[PDB]
Amino acid sequence: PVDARTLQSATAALAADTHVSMLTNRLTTANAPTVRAITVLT
Amino acid sequence: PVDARTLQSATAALAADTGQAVNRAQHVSMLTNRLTTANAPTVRAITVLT
Amino acid sequence: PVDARTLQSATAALAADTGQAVNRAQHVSMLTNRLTTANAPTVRAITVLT
Amino acid sequence: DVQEQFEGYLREEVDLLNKFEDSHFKQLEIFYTKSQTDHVINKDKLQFNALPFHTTLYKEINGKRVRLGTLLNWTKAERLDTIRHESMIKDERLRRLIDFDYGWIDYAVVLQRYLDEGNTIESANILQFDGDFVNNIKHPTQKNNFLDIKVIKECETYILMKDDNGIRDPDILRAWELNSIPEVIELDVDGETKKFNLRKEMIKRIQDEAPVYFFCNPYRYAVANLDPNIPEVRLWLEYFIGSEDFFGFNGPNVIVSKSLLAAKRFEVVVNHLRKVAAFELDVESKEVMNEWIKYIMIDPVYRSYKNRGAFGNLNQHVFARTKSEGLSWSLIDIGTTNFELKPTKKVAGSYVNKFNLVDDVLVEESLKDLRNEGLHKMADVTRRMIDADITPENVKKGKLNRLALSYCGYTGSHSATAMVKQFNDPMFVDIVKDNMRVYMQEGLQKYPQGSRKSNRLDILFKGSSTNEHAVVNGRFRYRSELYRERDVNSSTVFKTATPGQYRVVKKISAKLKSKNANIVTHPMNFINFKVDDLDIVVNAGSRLVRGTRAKRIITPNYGTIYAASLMTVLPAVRLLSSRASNMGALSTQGRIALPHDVMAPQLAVTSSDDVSKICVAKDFGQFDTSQWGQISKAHADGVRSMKAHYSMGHDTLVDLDLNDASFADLLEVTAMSYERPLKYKMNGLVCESAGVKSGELTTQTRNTTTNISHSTVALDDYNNRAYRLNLPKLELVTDNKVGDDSVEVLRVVDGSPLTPEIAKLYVNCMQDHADKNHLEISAKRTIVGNNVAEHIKIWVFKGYLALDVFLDSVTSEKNSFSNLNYLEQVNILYDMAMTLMIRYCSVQACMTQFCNDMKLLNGIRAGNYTFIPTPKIICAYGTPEICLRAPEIRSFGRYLPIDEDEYSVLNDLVASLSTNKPKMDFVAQMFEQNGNQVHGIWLDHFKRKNDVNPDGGGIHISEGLKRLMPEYCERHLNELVYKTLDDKVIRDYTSDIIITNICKGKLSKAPKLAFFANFYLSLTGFNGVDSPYLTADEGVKNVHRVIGLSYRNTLSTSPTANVDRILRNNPGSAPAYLTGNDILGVLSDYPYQNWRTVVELLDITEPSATAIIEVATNQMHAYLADKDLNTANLFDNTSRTYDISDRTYPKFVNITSNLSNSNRRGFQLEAMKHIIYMARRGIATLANTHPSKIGNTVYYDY
Amino acid sequence: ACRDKTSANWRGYSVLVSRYRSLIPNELFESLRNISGEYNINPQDEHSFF
Amino acid sequence: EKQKLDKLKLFETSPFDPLTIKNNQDVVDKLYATQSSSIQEVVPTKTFATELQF
Amino acid sequence: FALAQINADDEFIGAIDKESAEYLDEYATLARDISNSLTLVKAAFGPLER
Repeated sequence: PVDARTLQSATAALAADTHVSMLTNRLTTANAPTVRAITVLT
Repeated sequence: PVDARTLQSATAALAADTGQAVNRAQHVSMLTNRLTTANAPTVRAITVLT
Repeated sequence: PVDARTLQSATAALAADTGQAVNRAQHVSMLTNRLTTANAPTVRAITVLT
Repeated sequence: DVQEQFEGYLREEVDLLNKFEDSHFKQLEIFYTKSQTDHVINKDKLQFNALPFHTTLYKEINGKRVRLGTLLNWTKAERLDTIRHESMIKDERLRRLIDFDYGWIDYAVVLQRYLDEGNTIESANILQFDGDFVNNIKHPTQKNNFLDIKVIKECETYILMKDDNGIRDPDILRAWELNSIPEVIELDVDGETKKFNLRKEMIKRIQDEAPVYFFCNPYRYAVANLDPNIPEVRLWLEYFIGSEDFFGFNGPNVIVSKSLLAAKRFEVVVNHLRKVAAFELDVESKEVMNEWIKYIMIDPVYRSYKNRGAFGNLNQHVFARTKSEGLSWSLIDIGTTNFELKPTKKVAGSYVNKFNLVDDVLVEESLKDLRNEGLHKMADVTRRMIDADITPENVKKGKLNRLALSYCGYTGSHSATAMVKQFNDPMFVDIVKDNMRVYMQEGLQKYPQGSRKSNRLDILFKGSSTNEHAVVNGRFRYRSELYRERDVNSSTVFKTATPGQYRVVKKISAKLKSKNANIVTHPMNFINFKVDDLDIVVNAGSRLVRGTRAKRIITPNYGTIYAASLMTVLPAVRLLSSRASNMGALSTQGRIALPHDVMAPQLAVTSSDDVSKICVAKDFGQFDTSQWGQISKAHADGVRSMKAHYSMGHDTLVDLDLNDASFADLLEVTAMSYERPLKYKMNGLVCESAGVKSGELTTQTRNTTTNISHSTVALDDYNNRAYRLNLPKLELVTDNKVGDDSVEVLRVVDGSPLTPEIAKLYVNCMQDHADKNHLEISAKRTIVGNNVAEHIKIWVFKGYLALDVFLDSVTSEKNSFSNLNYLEQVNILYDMAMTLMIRYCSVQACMTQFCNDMKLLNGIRAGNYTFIPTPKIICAYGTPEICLRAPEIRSFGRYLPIDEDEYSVLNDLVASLSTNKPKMDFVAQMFEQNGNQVHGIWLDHFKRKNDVNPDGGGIHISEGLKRLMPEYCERHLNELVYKTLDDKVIRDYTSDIIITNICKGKLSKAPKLAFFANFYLSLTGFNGVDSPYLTADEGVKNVHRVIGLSYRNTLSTSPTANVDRILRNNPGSAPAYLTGNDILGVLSDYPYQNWRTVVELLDITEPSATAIIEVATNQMHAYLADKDLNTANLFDNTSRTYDISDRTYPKFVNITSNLSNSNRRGFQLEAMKHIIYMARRGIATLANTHPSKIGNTVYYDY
Repeated sequence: ACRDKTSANWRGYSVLVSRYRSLIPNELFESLRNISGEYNINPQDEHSFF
Repeated sequence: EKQKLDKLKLFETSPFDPLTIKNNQDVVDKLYATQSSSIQEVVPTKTFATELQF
Repeated sequence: FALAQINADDEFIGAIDKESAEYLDEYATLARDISNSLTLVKAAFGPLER
């Protein structure tokens, strides 16, 4: 199952590395399984 | 939609490049005193139509 | 640790050389306006790292 | 011809002012007898005696006389027996009212006329004592493990806890007859304890639970407004004189006779009268308020506490299914800070597509409960309003239930009981830890001055609950020519050499408990920190709220912990509070005033053809228990995570010195304060908190972090469920998260319309992971819809706004109204009236209420004399200069065609009404009697550093500059301490000085006006957009239609706040004691040419100096305009809603002359005043600095 | 002023660099590179530090 | 009715307006008194300044 | 002087897309109205003399 903590930790790490609100807020993990389905098929 | 930027950032450069005095009267004051953004959307629509 | 010496003497020297005035808009005001020493220790560390 | 209309309107304003003053004098002619003499202030000579009981003080100027006011000499009280006396009172019922307290005498005789009209009232049944309460008293002790409750430790007071053999809601005080058991046995562990139930329940509960503090004298108000022929007044009288229910006021407290909560009935009935008069309710609303006043007269407070839940559940769904189209706004640019409300055409028929969850079963259950209570009509009207159309009458009928709840006033539960109730997932803790860490990192990056050891003292000074405070003891003496020979006693007032002059002394001994005075006097408590300070107790405060909401408990942190929080956590709070333009909505600052702007995304969503967008509102209650435990440790770990960036540190907590400790130690101590339970005490009860702890400057951050984590996990869970069973997914557009109240807009990804299945699934929250009770409570709390939403008492419906109603000025907490001077009281009344006008109140109703409030003000009382000044002081300079028909525009009274001599004398009168001499004398004598009070650390720290000659350039050093200059700082500092102390004697001395100066003929010379210009108007077109405030008055909506609405980005900032921001952002550049107000004043004294030299003598380093100079250069107009008026109590909400900024200046003001920026802006506001006055009537005008037709032949342009 | 300040205060910074350089080995001297870009200086800090 | 005519004619009898009068008065007020004696010996007096600017 | 950059929000893109559909419906409707009117003139009226 998708865990939202991994997304938050990745955003926090990259925010300190470099503002990043241009894309950080736009990141949503809603459609993860579908894209994973396409990746395996390709 | 457009971004919101205060005119003070651009007006500060204009004042510094010329000489602006709070007591003297110059031509730069005439240009700056009548700077209006109220009719920005109408002019923006005019620019596209042209 | 670092020493604590007021930069009023340096500012006065800079002000006198540029002839800075209260009632005008000069480029020296823009340099003078934003002399912030709050972030000094981090820049000090960066200098040593280089 | 617009100019002629404007002049005629001003002339009508003058006529209205004269009529209003005359009506005030005529009305005061009945409370005291007709004026007996006309005393000229200067021409006549009087020796302060032989003046009659009532006199009219006039002043003569330029062959004309003006009416200053009225003087009352209480020695010649015999005249008052002409109107009120015991001889006329004959009926046996009112004799007891006279004996209880003489203050009712006037009302008594008035009542007799009603009795001599032949109509007689009937006695009413008073509800008796219900015995089950005796089972609800619990006296905890160590033997029973304090009733097995963790928070309670060391309790020596009773607790009202729910029991099987006890009445429901035991804490709430009930109206009871006083002939109930004096002494009742208590079954403690020993079983021999005896409690005086009558004594406690009559003394403690009548003051802690139900305070009544009328703004004016309650007897005067009852005489003036409580007309016996009104049905409600008759009904209250049946409860008041019938059955002999008596009450009175002694000092600040209330004394009862036979029934508990007697004064609450008075409060309730006066609230009914005023609210009905103000709201202009329709006949159906009058009927339902008749029903409610009948239903709740039995128990003024408890019935409201019964129907809180039903009323809330019914009001949540008001206008849920509305067929009306309503307003329309564009959704363009909804995810940025620059969002604004703009009109946009919508196609009719979108009502069927909109949907709002109703939870009908709960609605019918609440309806049934309402019927059971007997509130049938209110239940019916609420049910109708659920599905009705949109109309001002309809929305008033909808909010009528909250109007009904607002009747009780200030009511709270038992203090100890309230304390005990309030005090008592790895993914979730990870998310909250991450959010706290990111907030801390951003805060430390933005404001890093806390870490440096040098800035710590300055930050501590600029930024309580400390155990030890200093005390000042002394005797304040002053000479009064105002008392009488009889009053002379050896204790207080002494007969002096002068035959008519006496010397009055007042013995004071008080502790400087304020934070600033304690900081200067005793800084070692704040600086030095021991580990044991995490275990000591600090006194708590209690704040009752208007309505029947739960009582608030304030738990300040200890001084050392406070200093640590200032050093470490304060940057995060400051960064959270700061939101600026050109930022995304889903940003750290964007996620977390003016109702329309703050609720703008919701206002646009609720009026839109697009149905994918949904509004979800969440309210979290009793989350302190959830705050206990894991997430508190998560916050502590998030704070600890920042210690890796600071080198010096210790493994464990140690005693530290604030200005020598490394930042790691301060972070660790803040973490310990966050996670460890803290002990608090009040009323002999001590409790421990491991949750939010209600610590100031920290509640908002923790609460919003927890709410953000909740929203994130809920959205992720809903997305997972929507994947499992095929349903369109959701995506968060914007959000607002204040305290525990959150509202977000979610957009369906595929654009499919919102479906009840979607709402149900989102509401279900953690399904199959938690118990069904969580699902039920989540269903009851939140709402999801497209038509109606709510947030911080703001109700949005189909592009329309609705504010709250629990706001008035008659009854106030802590009776502070009665302590302020005359002008402050006038300002408070004016401000409350203004904030009322923006919501549910028109100019007619609000102005009538304001005039009646003015007519009953106490007046300046000194010795045995009383001054009631003229009511025409409103238009005078110093008071908010207002025209009656346009009250929003402040400082507009100058332009009115008042006579020049009359206006001058009024200005001198109002200037003399306030003086600063008494405070200076008090401070000087305190200094001469008690000596220095500042610590040596603040003495040595505040020393001249810029290395500049104190003499300056030989320029004239004024008094203020000498006050604020470093070499004379010490004395100045002492003044601050003595300005902290507040006591009766300063205001009695001020009243005495006012009386003597007025009667002797000495009028203070009014200061000149900073800006004044006559602007001449011409016609022009409209610019604004229609007002979302549907309930507001017609004038405000017209102004919104003509000019527009304001926004927080475009809102102007006060110069003092800007200077404060500049000083705070650069610590160490300027001395910590310097405030923006003092620097602004001393700059305003000197010419600008020397301003730089001035900032050199105040020891201001360059980064602050240049910015302060720029702010003074560009923003002196704001300071000069409000220089003579104390605007501390003025929050002009209606004036702030208008869009007066640079966006509207070019379209309405035409100034061609070459002027400096400050003068230009001042004159632009001057023109805007005329523009707003004209636009209140729906006419858009353009102001110019020159008439169009000076001569009959000549005509001017540009 | 910037040249005057650097020509006076360089000796102290020279010693400070020497102390901290003694901690790192030669392999870390030859290998460590700035990649995250977290150590960036705003233009205000450059002219205020010197 | 004469007062309004007089106030209107005040606008045309002089080239100044109350805005400009206030602006000019904001420059010379308190200027002479604030400076030191030596500087006062080499600057115009307030009455002199008002005479020059008006 | 106060030119502001253009932000293409997702709502603005949707706004143009709705307008694109409306313009097509308007262009199709007007063409049919023009075509009907042209046919009516040929049969209803003839040439005008003096």
